[PDB]
Amino acid sequence: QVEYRGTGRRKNSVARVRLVPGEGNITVNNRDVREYLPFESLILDLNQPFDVTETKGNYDVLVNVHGGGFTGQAQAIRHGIARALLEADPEYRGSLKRAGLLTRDPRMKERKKPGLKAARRSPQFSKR
Amino acid sequence: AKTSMVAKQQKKQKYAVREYTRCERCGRPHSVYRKFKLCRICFRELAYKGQIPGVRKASW
Amino acid sequence: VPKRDVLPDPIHNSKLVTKLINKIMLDGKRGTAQRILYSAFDLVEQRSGRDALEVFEEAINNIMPVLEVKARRSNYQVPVEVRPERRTTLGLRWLVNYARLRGEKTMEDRLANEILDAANNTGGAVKKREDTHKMAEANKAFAHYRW
Amino acid sequence: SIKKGPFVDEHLMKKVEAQEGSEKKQVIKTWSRRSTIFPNFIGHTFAVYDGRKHVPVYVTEDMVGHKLGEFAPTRTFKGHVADD
Amino acid sequence: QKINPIGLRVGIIRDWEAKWYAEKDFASLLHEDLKIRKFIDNELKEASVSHVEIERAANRINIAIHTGKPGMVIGKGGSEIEKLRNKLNALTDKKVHINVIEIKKVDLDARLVAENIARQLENRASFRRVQKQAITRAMKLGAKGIKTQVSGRLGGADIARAEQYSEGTVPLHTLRADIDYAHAEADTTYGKLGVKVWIYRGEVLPT
Amino acid sequence: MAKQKIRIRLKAYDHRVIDQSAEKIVETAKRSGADVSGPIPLPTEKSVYTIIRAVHMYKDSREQFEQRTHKRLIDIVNPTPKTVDALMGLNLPSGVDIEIKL
RNA sequence: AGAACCUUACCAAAUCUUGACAUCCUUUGACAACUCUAGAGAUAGAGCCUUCCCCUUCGGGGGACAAAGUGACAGGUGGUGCAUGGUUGUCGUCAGCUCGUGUCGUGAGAUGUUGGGUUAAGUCCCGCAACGAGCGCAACCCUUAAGCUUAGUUGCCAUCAUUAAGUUGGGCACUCUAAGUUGACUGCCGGUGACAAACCGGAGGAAGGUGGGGAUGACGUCAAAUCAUCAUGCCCCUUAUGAUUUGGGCUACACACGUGCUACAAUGGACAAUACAAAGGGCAGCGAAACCGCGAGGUCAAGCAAAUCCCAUAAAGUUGUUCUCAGUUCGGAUUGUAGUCUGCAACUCGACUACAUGAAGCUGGAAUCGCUAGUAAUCGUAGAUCAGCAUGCUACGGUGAAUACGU
Repeated sequence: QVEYRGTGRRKNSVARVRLVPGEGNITVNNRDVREYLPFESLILDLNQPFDVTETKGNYDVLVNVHGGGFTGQAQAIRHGIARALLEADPEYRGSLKRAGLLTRDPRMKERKKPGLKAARRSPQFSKR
Repeated sequence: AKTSMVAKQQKKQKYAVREYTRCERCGRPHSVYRKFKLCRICFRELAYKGQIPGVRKASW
Repeated sequence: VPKRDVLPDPIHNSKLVTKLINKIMLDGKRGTAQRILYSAFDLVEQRSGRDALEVFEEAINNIMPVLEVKARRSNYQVPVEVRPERRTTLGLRWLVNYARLRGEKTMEDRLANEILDAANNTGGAVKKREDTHKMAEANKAFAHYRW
Repeated sequence: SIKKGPFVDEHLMKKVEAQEGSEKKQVIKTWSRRSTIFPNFIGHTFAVYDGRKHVPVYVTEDMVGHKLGEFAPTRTFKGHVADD
Repeated sequence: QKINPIGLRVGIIRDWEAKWYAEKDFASLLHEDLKIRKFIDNELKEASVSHVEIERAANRINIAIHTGKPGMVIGKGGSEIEKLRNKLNALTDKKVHINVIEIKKVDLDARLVAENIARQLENRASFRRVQKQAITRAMKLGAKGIKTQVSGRLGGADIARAEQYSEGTVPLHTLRADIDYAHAEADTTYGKLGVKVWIYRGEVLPT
Repeated sequence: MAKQKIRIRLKAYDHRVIDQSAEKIVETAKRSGADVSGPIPLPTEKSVYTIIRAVHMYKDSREQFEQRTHKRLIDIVNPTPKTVDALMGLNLPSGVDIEIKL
């Protein structure tokens, strides 16, 4: 067969996408998506790239991912999805870029500076 | 006074640790690093002279 | 200054829930709020048999203020029509505030009671709407020839 | 808090051994910080140097929960005007 | 309020005045260098050196003092530097190859000028004329602008003050400057007199 | 993995000096041999030292330092007393931290 | 950015006098350690030996020793930060502040820097007896947001074979790692706008109007702080305002305030199972497995100068059971007991575990603080300092929204 591979980066995490057309089924790290996301019922947001792009679908997916919390990496899949769907055909880019899902976010945490401490709280003043 | 404590931290001691690590030039014992054995202000100031390998730029 | 909405929360398929859950998540724990909101929305369907959509929509309809006041300057206060975004924000805000003030021991039953009693055009959220609509649109005399 | 063992000042030992084999004394000069009371320390009048003047304290049998470490505090009224 | 540009330009537009193998044991070699940095005053006092560079290989020491008067330090025909090595290894306890090095545009440097101005301030010379003639000579030598500040009780007088006569451009908040900052101190009968000379002599990289 | 090899590790505090030294050593190594391994980078450990811009009070105005440390790895296969000299002969400039091994 | 001692300046006592210590002369000497005694130690009282080592032709020269004489002296955390150098805060990253040539005005001054438009910005355009320049905002630098080339070990396993395992054969496609560049600069278009500045929208792109952040803090103000880092003028002390040691003390206790931590619980309590980080540190340091112990910890010894091994299970979180509104299996304060580690000694004053008690406290008044998106709220982690001791600091990651109508 044929396989399309594009990376996904978000929130100090890394995604190695393996996209192969099919009936549609994902097993992240040889483990199903429901077996990897707490709780969670937000995988339909991960299916939005399949709902607006390649309507309705679907393609089988295998992925290996490590680093960062579950939200940042469960959201890193979509940019690899978009890259692979653009690699498949440039037609899908017009529907992708009007909604995003390809532009990898450039926003992460910030350093820390005097005023913050063990918890991310600013200091007070001397009243009275 | 500081002058006799240069000898105090130099002479032998009754047992293992009645010592404290102070800077060789600056007499201030507080806020010193074992990697260099220089105090707070002296090592900051020598960093600006560009003598000790490494940097002061920060912003990291 | 814009809003930066949140789009999908197909649990259950709806949009107001998506904005609602983001208020109950005290100290940034979204799963607990999602679970309890789901349990409460299944409960409100269980007792007094109906669909969650009808009860929720008509409940937030009975508790959404349409006129509201704002102060400025002696002491005067201009009644002002509320934007739909701020309308729903205030509705959900006061709904959750009075669900907290209800004070029940259950994960879900307090919210079910709140929304289903609002479905009867009664309740503390309805009380807040009535109080605001009584103080407002009764003193619209002075600041009506203004913004 | 030592399970390694007791830690009686050897110096106090050397003096008290001769002090105890023959007739004891009712006054003793020492520093008594690196030691403690043990069964063989009974019947003496040691003096922990509180810092200003060492005060002789007579050894009793019943001080097992208490020890030689300290009996005459340096705070010494109080430091405060009021009381406990 | 302000900081020293040599502390900000470093790592980018200039290497460090000392170099050695970067083993994690820093105290031994750093305080060996400290002894050199102390003892070099005994050559600064008469030669008015600029700054010493110290490379340090495995088994050797190779240093270089930036001075404008080698004669004083090199001896007639080498009569001094070998004796410098003899009195150096007595505390270094390691071999060394001292290599005197000359600076180009000898009297344009900062530390030489600062030391000079402190010097004629030692023997009760007026502050205005010294700095004016210094800055005029520096502008003769070719540069885009220099600054000179003096501090303390000027003219041996009442409570301290601070003055400056700056000319030309002296970019400070920029980052490609490679400006030679320096500093000096001066005592005649009262307190101490410090100076803060500044120069700016073109944009250039070490690479 | 078993094989004939020579492995070296490089340390310096300037990326330009360390990579130029690595380049010249690779040149000499493949000059008197072949199949040399390139200047493989390494996560280049850093340092940090928090210090207060102050003399007597005001810890609020803190300021930071670091000591960046480049590390480099080169491997050589099929040794010879020629690559031995190519390693132990030329390391200049002497800010770099070389340790010859096998 | 580590007060048992030490640190510590102060207190009590015992002690010292070229002194604890630094240079100099004479005088010598290579330099000492372990024991006996006194002593809380300091110190000594003795054994004993530290023993001309580099250069010697009998001397010597010499790094280094030596005790005494010993005069310069040393020494002072002794005063003055209102004499100072230097250094550091604040106004405040506020956008301003000035100088040269000319002109006007008897002059002080103005003039530019004024006026319109415009900007986060004295940023820019136009006009104007002002024209130029400097310091400053900008950027110049570091980091982060994307791609490409270079190079593949300790990193990775996509094609495979195998394995507890990327552990090994291989692989460098991918990720990653660090060097260099590419990229975002009103850059292009349309409209507005004195055609200009500039503004608005759109495309493109990973990233459009200094992208996000950091470093940087103008002339100067607060006679701001520091003579206790240091240096230093002037003044003061010296058989003591200096010096050594032991113990005490910086930690007291009717209370006031600040800062923060933990609770006053059903988004919760306890137990069980279970997935997901980054950064940093480690040589005589990291302590793997195993065994022992309820436990703090103990034996053990592999590996480890570091992409290799360790710290190090990440935690919150998810699946379950139970608890069912009480001062509650809430809270975990106080006390006693039994133990663990460091240090010689945890008694005034170390930390930790188990058992025993289970306090106030059921969201807080007047008043008040912080915060415009990865922020707050919230959860953990590591480091520094460190014989042992951090609710503090620095740093790292996890999770993570509400609203900003408008001046």
